[PDB]
Amino acid sequence: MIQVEENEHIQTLVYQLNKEGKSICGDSFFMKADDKELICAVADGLGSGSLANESSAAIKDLVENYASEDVESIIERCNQAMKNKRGATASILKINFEQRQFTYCSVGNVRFILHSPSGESFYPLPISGYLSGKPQKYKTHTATYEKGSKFIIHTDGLNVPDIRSHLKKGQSVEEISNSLKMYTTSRKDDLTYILGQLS
Ligand SMILES: [Mn+2]
Ligand SMILES: [Mn+2]
Repeated sequence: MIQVEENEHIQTLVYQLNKEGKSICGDSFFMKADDKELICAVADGLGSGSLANESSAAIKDLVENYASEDVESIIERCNQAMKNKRGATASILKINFEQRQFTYCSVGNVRFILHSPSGESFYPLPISGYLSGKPQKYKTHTATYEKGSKFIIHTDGLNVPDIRSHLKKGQSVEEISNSLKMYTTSRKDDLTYILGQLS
């Protein structure tokens, strides 16, 4: 699955492929870009298939409903929703286009990498564990981005230690997605990523 969108402020590409033998993806995502802001979330439900999806899809729906809240408030709602489910790992990203400011919060092995034209990257270590309904302390990062910055958020089905090289070399999200194709052909796990190129 590929979905491409653009507006004045961002061009995006979402890619998803199910684990081998599965009809429903255990990963979910939500994204909405308008004239003012981006909300982007990617979640990996524990395990795969329908029961993983029960968890990640609940997160998708909460992010859609509560998109206007801050990232820490949204992620805690997601955590609470995991109480009677398998649970999930997740990342939530909000971008204010006018301020060129992003805010990011995550739990578990969903990765975010932001690459700037200054050749400096933000690629925070994943936070351990998963959203299970149990109390969490959350880490939020807030920063300005340079015009032309690019990012990826990806589930652990995508294993790319040299991701920053791909972001730096590629001149568009389409090119970067094509350069990642080699990592999608195994279907060992659900695999989801969102690429963005910011104006
Ligand atoms: Mn999973
Ligand atoms: Mn996974």
